[PDB]
Amino acid sequence: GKSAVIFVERATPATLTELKDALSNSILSVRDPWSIDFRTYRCSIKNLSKLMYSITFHHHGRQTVLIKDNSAMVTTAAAADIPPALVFNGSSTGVPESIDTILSSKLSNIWMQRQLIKGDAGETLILDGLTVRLVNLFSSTGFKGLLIELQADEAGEFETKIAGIEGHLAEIRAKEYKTSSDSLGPDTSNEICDLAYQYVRALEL
Amino acid sequence: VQQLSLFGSIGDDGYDLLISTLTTISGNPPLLYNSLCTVWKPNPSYDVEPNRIKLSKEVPFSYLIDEKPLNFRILKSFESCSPWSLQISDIRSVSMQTIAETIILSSAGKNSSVSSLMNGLGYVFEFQYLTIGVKFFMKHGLILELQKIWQIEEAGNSQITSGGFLLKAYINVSRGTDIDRINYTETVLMNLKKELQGYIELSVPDRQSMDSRVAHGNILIAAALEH
Repeated sequence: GKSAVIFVERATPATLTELKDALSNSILSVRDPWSIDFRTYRCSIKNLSKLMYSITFHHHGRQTVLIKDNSAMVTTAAAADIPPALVFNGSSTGVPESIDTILSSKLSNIWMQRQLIKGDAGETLILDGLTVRLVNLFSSTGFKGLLIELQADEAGEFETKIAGIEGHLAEIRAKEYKTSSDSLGPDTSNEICDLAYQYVRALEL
Repeated sequence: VQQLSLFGSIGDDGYDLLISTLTTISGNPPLLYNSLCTVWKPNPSYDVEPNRIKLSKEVPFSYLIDEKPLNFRILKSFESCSPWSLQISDIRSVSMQTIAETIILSSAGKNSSVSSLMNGLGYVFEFQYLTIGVKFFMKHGLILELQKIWQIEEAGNSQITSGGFLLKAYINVSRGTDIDRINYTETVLMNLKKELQGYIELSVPDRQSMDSRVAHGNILIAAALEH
């Protein structure tokens, strides 16, 4: 376990800056803005979970993880992620698109997008043995809360890293928040899948 | 992407000849490749009114050859999921097809097999085939695939192309490209067609073939079954 997502509902757009300030003395480095998209899909089929979640991470390109019934599938349309072997042999045209574009245009008879919440202009703070990303979450009706994503280099130091952040949360008066460091399958091999799953759990999508 | 293509076949006897000729026309060597494809369709039990999904990847050759050295001649002697290309295609002297694609990199959780992931989306396994061939890179994005195809069925495998090879010549262009460019693209294919006349007949599969149950809406399989 090397990651966790904390969602702060009782907050204002400013809580993000207050948290970054409280953390600033420990900032080793600041990286590039990032964003994220949380899509919720409802299945049209007449019974036989009809909800599927789709998390698109924007970090020097996009990756989308689909989460349904405690399972995840990682997909991409980003050039740097395509296995070169797949292109050479013709399995791939080498010109992919998002699984969400696919879902909405080819499978809309089965899956309907019903919600899309976003986090734009997220920030990335590099601390010692800890990466912390912050982004304000927005919905159709506006600001929804603060999202904090933690990734530790060493799993053995993780509990210590999460408690430290939680401490900074108490000092800025962010009293109520939900933490998720859950793993998809207690086999824990896929980080991006557990991370996405953690966003789902933290946001109670 | 938009794919324009032509198909034709030859008996085993003309393989060396076609290989040599393609090497001369393209100026390049024949590059060995293979692909394993699984086709999926919406679960009929769910009744949804057909966009088939095709999953495709390369397999290491050592899984298809037994046991000196590996080359084009070899064709004469005939728990995360892995990465897969996922495609959905839909439909004129050439074949024109629109392809929607995304790449699957891995999975995780209780039901992470590619098969469970597809059932999760409302799809069921329909058909599976394997292609082994050589490809040539030509000018203007033109790509040639000379191959043999096998349907992998529960009760045994069968080479659909027994007795010969299927040739696929195609060019992929951006969706929404000018009518003039589409025309230009079709032109390059017709030029290859003429240039190869006498060697092999390049054409588009009929509709009876394109619709037969045995083809599963798949153009390549339809073309292989045609001749």
